[PDB]
Amino acid sequence: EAIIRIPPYHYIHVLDQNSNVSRVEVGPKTYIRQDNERVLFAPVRMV
Amino acid sequence: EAIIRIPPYHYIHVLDQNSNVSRVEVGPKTYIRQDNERVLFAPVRMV
Repeated sequence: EAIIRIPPYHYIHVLDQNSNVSRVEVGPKTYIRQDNERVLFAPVRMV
Repeated sequence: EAIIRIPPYHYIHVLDQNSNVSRVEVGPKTYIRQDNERVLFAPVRMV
């Protein structure tokens, strides 16, 4: 799904394959993905 | 599709069914739709 969808103190790495500048998107928000913010992993808690 | 996708001098009516404030989204842009900007019609040219 083009919509990435984050719990509150969660964050995911977006693979900007225009630059592969993988950057943490500190949540939470309804971040929207073009294929320039490609998500890598899951909403796993990361205690 | 959640992504609405507009040619240059085109525009579509987004049905904000939180308010049904149908407003013209004068293009062009990769406008993204929550179900608060519900698209109504097609990318037909509208001469």
